Amino acid sequence: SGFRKMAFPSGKVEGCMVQVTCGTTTLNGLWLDDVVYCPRHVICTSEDMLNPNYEDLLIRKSNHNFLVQAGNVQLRVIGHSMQNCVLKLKVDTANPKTPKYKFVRIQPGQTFSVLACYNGSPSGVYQCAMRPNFTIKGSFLNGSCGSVGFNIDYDCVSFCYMHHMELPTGVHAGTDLEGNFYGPFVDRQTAQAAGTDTTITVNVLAWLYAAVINGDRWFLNRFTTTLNDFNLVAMKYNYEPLTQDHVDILGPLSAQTGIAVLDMCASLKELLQNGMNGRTILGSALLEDEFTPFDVVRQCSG
Amino acid sequence: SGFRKMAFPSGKVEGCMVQVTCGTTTLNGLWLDDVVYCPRHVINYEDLLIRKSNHNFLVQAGNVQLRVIGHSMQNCVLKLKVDTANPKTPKYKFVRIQPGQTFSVLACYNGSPSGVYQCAMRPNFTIKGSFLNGSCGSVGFNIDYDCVSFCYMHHMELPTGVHAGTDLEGNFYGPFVDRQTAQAAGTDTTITVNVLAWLYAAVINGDRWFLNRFTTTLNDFNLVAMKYNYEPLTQDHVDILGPLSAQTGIAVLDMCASLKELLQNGMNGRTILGSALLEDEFTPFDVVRQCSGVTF
Ligand SMILES: O=C(Nc1cncc2cnccc12)[C@@H]1CCNc2cc(Cl)c(Cl)cc21
Ligand SMILES: [Cl-]
Repeated sequence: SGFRKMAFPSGKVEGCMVQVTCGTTTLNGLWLDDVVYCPRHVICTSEDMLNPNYEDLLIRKSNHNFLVQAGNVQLRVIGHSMQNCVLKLKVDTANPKTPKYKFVRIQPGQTFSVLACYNGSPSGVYQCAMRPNFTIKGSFLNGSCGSVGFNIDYDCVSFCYMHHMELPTGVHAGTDLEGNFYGPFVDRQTAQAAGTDTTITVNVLAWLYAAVINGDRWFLNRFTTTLNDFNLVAMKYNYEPLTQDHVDILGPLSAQTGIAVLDMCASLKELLQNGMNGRTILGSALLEDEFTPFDVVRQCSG
Repeated sequence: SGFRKMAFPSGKVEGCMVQVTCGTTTLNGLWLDDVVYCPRHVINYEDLLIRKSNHNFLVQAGNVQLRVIGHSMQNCVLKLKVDTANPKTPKYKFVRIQPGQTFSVLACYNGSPSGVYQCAMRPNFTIKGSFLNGSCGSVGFNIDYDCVSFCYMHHMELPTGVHAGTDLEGNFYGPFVDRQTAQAAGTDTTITVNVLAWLYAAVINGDRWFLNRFTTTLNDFNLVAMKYNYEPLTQDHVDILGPLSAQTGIAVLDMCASLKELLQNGMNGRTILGSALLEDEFTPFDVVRQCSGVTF
């Protein structure tokens, strides 16, 4: 019993954190085998930030310009290439602590752990979700660039995010490990604003199922709804449209608890209309949306 | 910017998780040097342990089987002496924490770490954890510079879903015993110092709606706090909140008056750090370490 926002054990990722320095800029890198991955904006200066030509800036760099630091040991850069918004620094030493890994691009609503780093040194780990607006509500300070997002399913580390920047609203933008940004964001100082955020409906429904598994049934009701009537109500509360795909994903939880997906939808509709009324669901006074249907099954069953 | 429930990097502790099996029971152990620590319920514990031999305990570190060469019991923890010293043993200490103090929990099933979360020792000596069968032996810890401070070992779940465990010396937290009997967690209280610390972290992140021009006496605040089932705020707590009071420019008894109003009046459809409730599982140190970027 119990429900907590849980992150994956960060051990496998800690062994990959290195410090990457170029000129005045110092950020983190992900050392996997003989390649160190880091945001391409490490090559950037003060004036080469609003409109940087990264191809032109990287052509002026040599391998000895990049000081890569793994613990106390200084790694020697032997090559450098750029893939979209990440810099791939080829090094002369392969990381012995390299785990089994994959580079995966996640979709909005997906959750992942974040190992926050400062100067190639891990300071904390937290669980967070890719928001529907493609930003992450992280906890980052200056120097956190190159911190990574991951899911350690079974024994493989699935890298899904590298932190690149903070938007003016305190939310964060970053890329998959191939340098492709999540959202309409670019690595330029230009005015960029996060789109209007929405609540991840499928995750809220999964979290209601985890509450039912933990014996919290106060919010359940005798009503059901059509998928279209639910979405017409959900859109008014700034909730993500629940697709038929989401309904199918919630299938196992619906079977385990004995409450149909559309029945749990009507429960949510009533929760949106009435609120909590001094009550909590899983110790929370708000409808939590950073637990996917897969997270709920993992933490409640195995 | 941003505030999250953050746990310490679990890497140093992951290297210490082993699977301990004895008869039908299978749980986790903490392998530090040549000793594996695990709950004694894996086996009248003095009488039950005298009937055991070293080969009864199957200790498993990854795929490698460790051979037990001795066994002793220290309070509610079994100390299984093994032939091999853990090469992944970090610099560590066994520390007993006080209620209100927070720590990370590396949840494990069959000596295999599955998740890490941050939680606090409740004033009632229970932890609101996330545990299933097989996690007995999962440890609680804090990182101090490069040293792992082990402060908890999970033993059981109470009928309310809350957990009961011991320090790494086998001394239970709270009035709990490791036996099949009626045990209930005491009435819980909110950790006042941690709520105040969390209000300071909200101020650091630009959330100031709850602030007011008012201050209070420590005696008047504690009168109100006692009425709302909050832990008494000592002068020690006021001193601990000192750096945050200086950083934000809001006196500790000024922030107390904001909490006083938030308790009698509520939030009124508003949130503080994305939360509609007053969060109490961030200590004043956690707020400082997170809002200052301390690394390990
Ligand atoms: O955002 C950035 N860094 C940070 C990361 N995460 C959180 C923070 C919090 N407060 C300060 C800084 C932070 C950096 C530097 C500042 N400006 C900037 C601009 C661009 Cl176009 C890009 Cl790609 C990166 C940055
Ligand atoms: Cl995904």
